[PDB]
Amino acid sequence: ETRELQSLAAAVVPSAQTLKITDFSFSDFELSDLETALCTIRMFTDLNLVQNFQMKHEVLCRWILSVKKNYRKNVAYHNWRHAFNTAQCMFAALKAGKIQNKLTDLEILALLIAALSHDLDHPGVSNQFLINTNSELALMYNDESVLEHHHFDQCLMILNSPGNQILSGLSIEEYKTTLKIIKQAILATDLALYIKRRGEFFELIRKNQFNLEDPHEKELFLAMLMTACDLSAITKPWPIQQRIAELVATEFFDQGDRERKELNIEPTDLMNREKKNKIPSMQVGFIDAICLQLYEALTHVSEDCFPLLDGCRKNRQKWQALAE
Ligand SMILES: CCCOCCn1c(=O)c(NCCN2CCOCC2)nc2ccc(-c3ccc(OC)nc3)nc21
Ligand SMILES: [Mg+2]
Ligand SMILES: [Mg+2]
Ligand SMILES: [Zn+2]
Repeated sequence: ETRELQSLAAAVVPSAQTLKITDFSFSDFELSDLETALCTIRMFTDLNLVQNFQMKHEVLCRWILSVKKNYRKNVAYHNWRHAFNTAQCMFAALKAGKIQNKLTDLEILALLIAALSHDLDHPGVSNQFLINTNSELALMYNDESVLEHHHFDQCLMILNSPGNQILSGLSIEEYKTTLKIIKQAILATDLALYIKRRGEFFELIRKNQFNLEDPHEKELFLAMLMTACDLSAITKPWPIQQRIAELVATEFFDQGDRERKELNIEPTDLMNREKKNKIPSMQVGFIDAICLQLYEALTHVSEDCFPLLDGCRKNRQKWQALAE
């Protein structure tokens, strides 16, 4: 819609202070879609990206709305609000968490774009579902990070779209580099890849060998940061985290519904509304096995990222209290 673009581009963008986007404890629940878009513009602006890379205001506005409209409204969790929340946690980590200081302008540009774009056109079903249902996507990408490849494809398609070319102001070297960072950052949101690569990260920190001047370590850090931001709802104040957890479960059970009907299987516990009683012990196991070490390691990298760790620990106890 042209009107929606014109509304957004003509709107005054409140300050980061007013929008509370620097807060790790930030919540989007009370915000309109328009307000989420204004927040996004402010993230680009206060990370000095609109200035640095000479972005036209209307081009940025169109791109944001194009990203937003390419998330599905019938997917409970992996929708625009999750993407938006991921981007906001990135902003918070960069600003209040002091990660900005450790990265180049290009890396920040690519990280912001990847956060917003990383679940584009998510269908509300997992990679394994797409593989099982012989979807053409799983065929294109050899059953490997299927959704994530698709998300990157969508990201590129929008970046290439007339009027949406927010990177048109980059030099060729910067453009190529930025696109590569974006691709690797979006792929990193496959939790399979996180598991595969996190040991190296944890051991670099343990041996005091962590050095962001190393290109390979930089890429590794960026992947870890993406996973951290992506999973950050789990670190939110209990009532916020609890509401988002309900959405996560809704999407998982919707998939299980599809699996019963389309595949005639009993879904795995994660996907099985009939076994919703497992949610709390499953949240505890997930926090222990996946989340805690990540937020610890990030705090090791920058002590100002502690609130994510604190939040995660507090929510673990709450879930454990329900489970035990
Ligand atoms: C909440 C439903 C039950 O979830 C159990 C936890 N939980 C899981 O038990 C799980 N299991 C499958 C992981 N594998 C597939 C990929 O390859 C490796 C293994 N995946 C999860 C993914 C996201 C969240 C999640 C995100 C945000 C949030 O914010 C509040 N809460 C949870 N919670 C998850
Ligand atoms: Mg994803
Ligand atoms: Mg150059
Ligand atoms: Zn995500």
